[PDB]
Amino acid sequence: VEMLTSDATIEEFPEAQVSPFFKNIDLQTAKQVGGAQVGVPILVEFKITMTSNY
Amino acid sequence: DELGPVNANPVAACNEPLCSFDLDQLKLVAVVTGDASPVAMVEDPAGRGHIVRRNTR
Amino acid sequence: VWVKTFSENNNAVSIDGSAVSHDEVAEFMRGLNGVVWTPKGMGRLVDRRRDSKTAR
Repeated sequence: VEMLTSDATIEEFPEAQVSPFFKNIDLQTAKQVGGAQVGVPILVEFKITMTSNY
Repeated sequence: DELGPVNANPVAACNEPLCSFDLDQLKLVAVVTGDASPVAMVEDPAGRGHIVRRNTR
Repeated sequence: VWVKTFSENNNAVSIDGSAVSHDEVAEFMRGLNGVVWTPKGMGRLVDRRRDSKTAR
């Protein structure tokens, strides 16, 4: 869904953390898609890339 | 929890292969003969080579 | 219930752990040492950690 920013290769420094098993790189993008008279989503489409642990 | 145990068990063996394919599909490539007894060489419909000899299947 | 991983090389140990708070990790870190580290060398084990290729 080329709503999305691209990429999947970088070098990461931690700001905050909650899962000791997950290193999320960043919320790569997010756009609230409203829809039209034919129907809704209204939600916030988004994209994330994350290197796990192991 | 199953990927983080990064585990692979590679393929290199026989699949037990030719006993899963029909005999008229197999093609004789070559034959070797010497002191180690005569051995035939045969080709799969999947294009693998095999080596088989008297008493084998 | 503790600390997680231990891995040595007969000169240094690179451990991996978990503690109760800013206190027991402070007790543990005090029980050892405290150092101003300077010129670090990058080695192929670091990237094997970035690769996930050495399980940690």
